[PDB]
Amino acid sequence: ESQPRQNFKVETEAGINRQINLELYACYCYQSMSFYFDRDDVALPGFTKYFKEKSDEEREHAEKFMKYQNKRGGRIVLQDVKKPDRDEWGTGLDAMQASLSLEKNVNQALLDLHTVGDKEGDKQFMDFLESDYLEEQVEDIKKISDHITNLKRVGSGLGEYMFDKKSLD
Amino acid sequence: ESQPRQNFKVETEAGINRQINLELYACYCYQSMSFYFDRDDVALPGFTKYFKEKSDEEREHAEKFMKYQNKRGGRIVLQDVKKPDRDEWGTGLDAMQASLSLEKNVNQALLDLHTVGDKEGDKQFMDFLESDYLEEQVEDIKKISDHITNLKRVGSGLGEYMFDKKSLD
Amino acid sequence: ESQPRQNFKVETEAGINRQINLELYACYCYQSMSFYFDRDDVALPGFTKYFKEKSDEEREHAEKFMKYQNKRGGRIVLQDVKKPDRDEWGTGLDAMQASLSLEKNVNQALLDLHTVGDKEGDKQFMDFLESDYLEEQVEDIKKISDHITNLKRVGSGLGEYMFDKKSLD
Amino acid sequence: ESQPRQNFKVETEAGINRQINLELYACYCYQSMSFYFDRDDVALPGFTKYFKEKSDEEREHAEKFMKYQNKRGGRIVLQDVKKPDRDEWGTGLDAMQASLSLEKNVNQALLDLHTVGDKEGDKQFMDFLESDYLEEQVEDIKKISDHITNLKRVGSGLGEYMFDKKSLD
Ligand SMILES: [Fe+3]
Ligand SMILES: [Fe+3]
Ligand SMILES: [Fe+3]
Ligand SMILES: [Fe+3]
Ligand SMILES: [Fe+3]
Ligand SMILES: [Fe+3]
Ligand SMILES: [Fe+3]
Ligand SMILES: [Fe+3]
Repeated sequence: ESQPRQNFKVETEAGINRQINLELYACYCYQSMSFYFDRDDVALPGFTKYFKEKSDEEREHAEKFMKYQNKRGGRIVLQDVKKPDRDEWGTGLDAMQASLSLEKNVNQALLDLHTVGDKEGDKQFMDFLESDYLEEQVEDIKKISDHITNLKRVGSGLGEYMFDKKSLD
Repeated sequence: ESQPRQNFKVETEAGINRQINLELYACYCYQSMSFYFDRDDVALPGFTKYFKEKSDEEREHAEKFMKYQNKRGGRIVLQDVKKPDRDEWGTGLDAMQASLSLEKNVNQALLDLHTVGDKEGDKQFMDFLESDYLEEQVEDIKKISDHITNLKRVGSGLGEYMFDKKSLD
Repeated sequence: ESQPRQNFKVETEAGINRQINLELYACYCYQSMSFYFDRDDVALPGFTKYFKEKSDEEREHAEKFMKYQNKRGGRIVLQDVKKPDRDEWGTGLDAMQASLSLEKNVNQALLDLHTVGDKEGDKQFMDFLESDYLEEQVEDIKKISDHITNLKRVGSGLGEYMFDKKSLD
Repeated sequence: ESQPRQNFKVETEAGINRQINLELYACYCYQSMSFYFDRDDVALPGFTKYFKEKSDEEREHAEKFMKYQNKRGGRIVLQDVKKPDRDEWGTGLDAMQASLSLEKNVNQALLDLHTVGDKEGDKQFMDFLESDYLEEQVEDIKKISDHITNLKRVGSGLGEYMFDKKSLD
């Protein structure tokens, strides 16, 4: 039993290892999205920058879980991170819709991880998830939904072009 | 009779209490408008900010009347402020049209209040209304009418999107 | 079902709409208190400023709930905000005592809303209430209780006058 | 007929000469009040400074009427300014009460002067009175009434001493 370990169950420890893989997978997806909009036949630089920043955020999510795992005395066990499920992401609207579905899947996985901590009485782990992950997911899911509405509002062509300029930095 | 009271008729005092309620009602309407454009399925942040500022202006209108009531020796009597007459405000054009109708109703109520002061010989109250309310209403009604014209000019979709960016801060 | 909606129950959504009305009602009460101490026959400017700041805080409470409602995918439904239950608030001590009773009623309503979120498994909503509302209520209820003790200590007349100068900014 | 004279009736011109005398009389009263509280057997330096500032304000009122008289083409005719009706002004409360009665007498005289301008169709003179005199009188009468309430609240002795320190600069 590691020196720091206290009120930290193996099932909680295993759940954190699974979430690390998912955050790394989300990071991979956004990286793929970013460079897809960097293609010469797509060429939307706001979308490119937007998904690069989102990719880096997900990397921070994974590493903060790695750091937390060590803090509690758990042991990180890494797995293959799968390639994303598409090679091309359609229009800006399509990519944004994919991004919402991704964020909602990470959110449910986080809520499932909270439940493991709750049933195990991991009072600290629950507040860690609440403060550092659950709040951010809710903000991100709202922002992305707004983006979806506006990409539908502006339409294709010039509309998508201007959204790239005015809604993304 | 309160210490400051001089040339201040009960009918003028009652009129100010009625106007306080209306300014508070306008404030409530704009608050509702602001957060309606903050819905994920509306998501126009310029409209949201625009109506939040207008809501706060109306709150200032109500409180300045409360302050004036005390200055003259009157007594503030508050009433229920009704919920606004809609829960959803349509398009940006629809909301702007509603906002013009609201401002013109407050304006007529102010002009009716001026008439109470005029017939009662309340020379100071008349100039207070003129300087601090009538001028602002005329400016606001012109600004809103311009906004209506431009929302008709740009049309729905991308047009409404760009008005949100270029005409509202 | 709105785009962001996830782990957000209609009963939680309805509870937030009820709390919005209560925060708006508290805001109305403090506004009434503020201008009551601005009467020429009351004329305590520290109490006036103190309750104006408290009124604005309650307005922020209501609007942050409106913002949160939209974040989760709920729909804001506004209701009449009732006039406060008094037109005059007595002495500084009386007003402070009323203010404590008000804050404790909002607190219980918040704790009742936490229970709705808890039973529904709304992990994020619970931490939102904890971080942004429950902590502030506990601070405010302590501050007000201290004020009550000191208004009893100083007594009426000069004592109430000096409390207005030394305990309120 | 003087070069500037236009829409300026002799009755309006005579009314301004009467008001000049009254403003000068108010200035004299406040001067007497100021130095009364400077007596070694009164010795309240906040009251002394407070009435000195009020005296200087009244002097400005008289001179602005003198300036306005010349602007319209009227001719200033000065009269004896009577000594104030008391030589000693009692307590701080007594002096404040006298000061309220004085300000309300000047106010009624101003409202009577507005009526002369109104019946004569002196549109400019009416707004001059409104902007530069009527607003200030209403502010001053409210401030003084507040002071009366607080001098009653604190009582004699230490209370009057502390009002001199905390309510007057
Ligand atoms: Fe993440
Ligand atoms: Fe994310
Ligand atoms: Fe208004
Ligand atoms: Fe307005
Ligand atoms: Fe609150
Ligand atoms: Fe509060
Ligand atoms: Fe004067
Ligand atoms: Fe004066």
